[PDB]
Amino acid sequence: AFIKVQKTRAYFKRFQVKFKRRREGKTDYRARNRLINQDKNKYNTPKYRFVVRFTNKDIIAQIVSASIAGDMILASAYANELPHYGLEVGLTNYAAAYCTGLLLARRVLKKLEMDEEYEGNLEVNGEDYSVEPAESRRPFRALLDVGLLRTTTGNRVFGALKGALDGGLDIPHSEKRFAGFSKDSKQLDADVHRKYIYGGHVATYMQTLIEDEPEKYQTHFSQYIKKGFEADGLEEMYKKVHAAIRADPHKRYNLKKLTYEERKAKLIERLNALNSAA
Amino acid sequence: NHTAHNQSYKAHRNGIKKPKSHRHSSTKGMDPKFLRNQRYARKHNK
Amino acid sequence: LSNPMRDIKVQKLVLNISVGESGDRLTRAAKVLEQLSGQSPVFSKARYTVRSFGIRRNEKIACYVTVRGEKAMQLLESGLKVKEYELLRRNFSETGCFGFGIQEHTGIYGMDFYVVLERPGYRVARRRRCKSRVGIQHRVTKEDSMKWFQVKYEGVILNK
Amino acid sequence: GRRPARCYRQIKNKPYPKSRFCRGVPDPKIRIYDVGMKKKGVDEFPFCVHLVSWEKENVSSEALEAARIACNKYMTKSAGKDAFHLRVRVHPFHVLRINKGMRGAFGKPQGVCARVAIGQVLLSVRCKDGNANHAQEALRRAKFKFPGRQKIIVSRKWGFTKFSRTDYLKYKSENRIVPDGVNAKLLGCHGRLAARQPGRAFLEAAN
Amino acid sequence: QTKKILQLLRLRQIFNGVFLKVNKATVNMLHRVEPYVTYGYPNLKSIKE
Amino acid sequence: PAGHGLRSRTRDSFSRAFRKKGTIALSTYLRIFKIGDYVDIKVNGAIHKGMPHKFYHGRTGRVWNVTKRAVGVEVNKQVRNKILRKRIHVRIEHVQQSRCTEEVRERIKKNDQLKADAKARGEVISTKRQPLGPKPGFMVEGATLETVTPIPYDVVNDLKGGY
RNA sequence: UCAGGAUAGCUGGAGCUCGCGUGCGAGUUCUAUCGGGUAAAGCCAAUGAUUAGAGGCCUCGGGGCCUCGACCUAUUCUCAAACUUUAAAUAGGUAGGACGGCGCGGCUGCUUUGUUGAGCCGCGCCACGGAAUCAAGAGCUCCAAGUGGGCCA
RNA sequence: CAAAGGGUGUUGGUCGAUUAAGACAGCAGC
RNA sequence: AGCUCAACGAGAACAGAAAUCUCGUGUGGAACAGAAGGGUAAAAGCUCGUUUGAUUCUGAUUUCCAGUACGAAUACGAACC
RNA sequence: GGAUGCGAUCAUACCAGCACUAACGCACCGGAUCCCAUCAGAACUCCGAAGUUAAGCGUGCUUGGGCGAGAGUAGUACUAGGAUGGGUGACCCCCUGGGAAGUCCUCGUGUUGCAUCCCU
Ligand SMILES: [K+]
Ligand SMILES: [K+]
Ligand SMILES: [K+]
Ligand SMILES: [K+]
Ligand SMILES: [K+]
Ligand SMILES: [K+]
Ligand SMILES: [K+]
Ligand SMILES: [K+]
Ligand SMILES: [Mg+2]
Ligand SMILES: [Mg+2]
Ligand SMILES: [Mg+2]
Ligand SMILES: [Mg+2]
Ligand SMILES: [Mg+2]
Ligand SMILES: [Mg+2]
Ligand SMILES: [Mg+2]
Ligand SMILES: [Mg+2]
Ligand SMILES: [Mg+2]
Ligand SMILES: [Mg+2]
Ligand SMILES: [Mg+2]
Ligand SMILES: [Mg+2]
Ligand SMILES: [Mg+2]
Ligand SMILES: [Mg+2]
Ligand SMILES: [Mg+2]
Ligand SMILES: [Mg+2]
Ligand SMILES: [Mg+2]
Ligand SMILES: [Mg+2]
Repeated sequence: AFIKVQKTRAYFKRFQVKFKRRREGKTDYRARNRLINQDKNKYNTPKYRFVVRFTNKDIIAQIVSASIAGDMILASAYANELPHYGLEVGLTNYAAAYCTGLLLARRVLKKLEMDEEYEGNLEVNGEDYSVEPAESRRPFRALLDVGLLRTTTGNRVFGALKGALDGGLDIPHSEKRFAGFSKDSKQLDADVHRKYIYGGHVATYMQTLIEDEPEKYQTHFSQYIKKGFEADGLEEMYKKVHAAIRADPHKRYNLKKLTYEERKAKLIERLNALNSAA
Repeated sequence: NHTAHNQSYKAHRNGIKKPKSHRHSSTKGMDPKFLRNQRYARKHNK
Repeated sequence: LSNPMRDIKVQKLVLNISVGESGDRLTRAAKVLEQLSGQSPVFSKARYTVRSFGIRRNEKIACYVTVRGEKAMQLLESGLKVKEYELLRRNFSETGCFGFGIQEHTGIYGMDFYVVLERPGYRVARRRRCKSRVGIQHRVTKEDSMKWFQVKYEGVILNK
Repeated sequence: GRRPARCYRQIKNKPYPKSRFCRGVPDPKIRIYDVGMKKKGVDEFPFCVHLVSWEKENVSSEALEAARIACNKYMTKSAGKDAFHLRVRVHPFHVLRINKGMRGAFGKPQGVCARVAIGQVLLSVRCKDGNANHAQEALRRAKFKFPGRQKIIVSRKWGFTKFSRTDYLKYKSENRIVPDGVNAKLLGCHGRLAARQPGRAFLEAAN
Repeated sequence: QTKKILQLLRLRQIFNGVFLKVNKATVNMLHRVEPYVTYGYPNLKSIKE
Repeated sequence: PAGHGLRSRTRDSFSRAFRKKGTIALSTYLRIFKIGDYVDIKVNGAIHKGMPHKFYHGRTGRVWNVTKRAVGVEVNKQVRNKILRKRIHVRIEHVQQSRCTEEVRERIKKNDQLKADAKARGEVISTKRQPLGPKPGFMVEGATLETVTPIPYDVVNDLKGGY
């Protein structure tokens, strides 16, 4: 039978729209509120967020502070600009996330004129690292803002966290989510964690396909092959990229709103046509 | 049982009395962490 | 309209066996799905106690399993083959879905076959971030599902 | 039995309608508010006359039914069973209490009444121009059934519609009137254009 | 309220009189003691006498 | 206590505004509060912690302390023949920065420069504001005069839209 | 505990500290700004109550293809101390300088990536009194009486 | 203290009808 | 941490008004121990993980109010989680 | 002129239908060795770059609903103060002041911060 209209006038009159970022599915305001809310007895003390976002083909890293007018960007780093340093492929894997985090850490310290005091971790062995405080200056402190992704063990976001930590930034964290951590043993395996930092897992998969499915290897890694990158050569590439990062870190096509006169004129034409009908 | 009749008249005989306001107010009830540091700051003031 | 991204495909196949009571029968019924589908089924519990049906609340009375991929196609043709590749015109829902039921298939249990058809791009309504709605023109309609069944299995639709 | 109406004539308490707080309320004496040919079209009865209240008082449901019956009978005889439409414009929603010493004197519900204001219409009758005299006379008899002072006012509107008789003909001649039984709908220049009919689409509002 | 306003106008006794400058502040005060006073625009003769 | 709970008679005062429920905008948490600032107390019904008693709702006070999540506020309260300086702590969700003194700071600077400019020229002046005074005389150009007269009475018009 | 008492308020006495119009006080207004859910209003907005027809009449029941009622759409009469989108008048809070402002220095164990903040301190400079009206003045303390049946508009 | 409701008591007012082409009353044969 | 409820619409052997399963709409019309009111939707609701801040030490403030106590609540400080 | 990341304001930003988009993007999308994840690689997670702008995102349109603003409703309803005012009463006029809200009507359909990139 006829069904009562669910979305009547009354439904829209009492409807309250959520925040634009919420209904666009991009901001978790419960998390955002607890990230930016500063103690009132600290007054105008910025609370910086280490924002890491992953797209289908790029990694975005930013140091952000909140303000009434909006968020202010202190420093930013994109994985798409890593080719300037040497990394040409796999710009969204665990190793690329580590490079992006490292680049941001060196850039922000460069802007703050404190990169000389904090050189970060010099022996990347996969162990948990935290830059020790200097003599006359504490390390820059930031908070990780993971966004709407799932914080699973081995997630790329924690790969970028390790890069930022190795770059000399103080970021509160624990080792329970770095790649190589074991749920049962409750310990961090440095060898496995170091393997992911240099793309060892990517190299292992490349070798597995070659021995078993050479046809699949050609397609699954076409860009790697197109640029002469081998599985055994990935570790040396990333180590070179890390050293490079530390060395130096209008025509309109959319329609325009019709004016009142134009809209009225078209309305008259439709009105007359309807009247002339029948 | 109850009534407020005449009570406003009684209050205004000598009121309404506002409390005496001094330049310096008591620090009791303020953040002890802030107060303790302020005491040290005055101690070494020169 | 002929874009490759508009091709219809079977999103998943769901086999539901509502035995209507716990005990040995439910355990045996679950084993049928596990061997027929190759994966562990789920045990559904009654939402409300009903004395007429003899089911108590929070009691396992049914079991179902979801199958995707080639095995869904392999296990779907078998069901249609038993059905003689004929379905009633009312078996197709307005949201581009259809289903049927077999009563022959431990013992003998009647199964419930339901098929969900979706075009590529339905992830927009399933992903956690930037969750949205599939465009109306891109959704699979009742007519589209019928044509897919009439070309995928050259079946017949009986209005009756 | 029931107290004389003078006991609850004056509006002294806040509205006390039937609800989950006031239970055991007897039903109103009046249950029918429309009498006569209530299915007649809007274009059948142009004339309209009202019995307007001129006091702020309570009107019992018993009096409302008595006025309706008295008005209905005379109009039926004088004009006919299918020559008028009588509508009672007042509904009794206020509950009256009765305390059957003064300890715990909050009374039980006795009956219902209507809280009428000054200038509020009590009864309305629409018919043809030829039966205007009968309609006014029928309302005169109903006046004796009410406690206060009322007044007979001949409406300048077309029947029970909200349009003046001059405006109703003006709009109807322009084809802007869509009959809706006893009501009349005025067509504007809003809404989906396809919803309108060839001869019922306009560029400007009816002014 | 009236008692306070009349005190501010220095009208503490019946038939006492005073001058008052015209401005929104004073006019609004005077509006609140209207039934207790009568006033107007004095001419030069009245002010002299 | 003694016949009334803490939130008695707060059905309307503590309820959220129509179509303004749910998430609290984060500009509330970005406000900076200093000692001596004036704030208006407006209870937010969603935040149940650090909320002031219903009396302080709709009152303006002066900030006398700042904590991690709350500000100490001084509010005048009349008890019989005395005014009491009530000191309460309130979470910042229930306080709005008041604009009662917004004109003071800007007014002082204007007064200071006006006196400074007048001092150099040896002309004593006054920077005090004054209420609206009487208007001066002026001429109004003649125009067409519309005559207004009382309207004859009509009973049919004694109702919104007429009878 | 209910014909009582104590307690606070109202009252007297005793003063004391100052002040003389430059008052920092006011049962008043002005200016700026903040809170409200009563009156009215609303149902053609949620919740609840409630009258009538009109169209569609797909689908459900009712009876005899017909047919009444359920249903759907657009309208319509009349309502609410314990309903409400909206929303007064009156009344309520705060502010209108010398306890102001600026400049240069200093202190800290608190705070910051950071002499970054926060508060405080020292010195120098500026500050025609920073709306109206009134101000038989303002503040502070001590001891204590009576009263704690009210009534009228 | 006084009500609903009434008066061809009397005084004002409002709307309509009739009338020197002859109304109204009476008289006369419409 | 993930999830979204009541209700309705359209579909599926036994299966129907009402068992389970699928899609769609769904501002909360559900739920949140109890009275009512208020409040809450990537939650304060539902399902899981880990747990004992239902801990130790004072003082301050609010409500009651004589600006006494008790009960209850709130904001900090110093510890341990 | 726009997109993207983070945002501010939280409908002029929402809902419905229809139409449209250069480049870089953002997406859909391929795969399931490894981390992770479930009945289910759908989701989540990891790796990838063959295909497509079909959807999403973006923009425009609708005598669309809603929302926002104005006009009007109306000096109406109500209301502070005043009268040895009217009236049997109910209630109401006048005096000194303040002053709303549906329907109807017209118009509008976001604005904007930081950073990166395309148009170049
Ligand atoms: K009468
Ligand atoms: K009570
Ligand atoms: K209203
Ligand atoms: K209603
Ligand atoms: K006593
Ligand atoms: K008379
Ligand atoms: K949660
Ligand atoms: K659903
Ligand atoms: Mg979270
Ligand atoms: Mg009473
Ligand atoms: Mg007690
Ligand atoms: Mg009390
Ligand atoms: Mg005695
Ligand atoms: Mg005493
Ligand atoms: Mg106000
Ligand atoms: Mg109230
Ligand atoms: Mg109310
Ligand atoms: Mg009312
Ligand atoms: Mg006695
Ligand atoms: Mg007594
Ligand atoms: Mg009489
Ligand atoms: Mg409750
Ligand atoms: Mg507690
Ligand atoms: Mg996949
Ligand atoms: Mg497209
Ligand atoms: Mg519109």
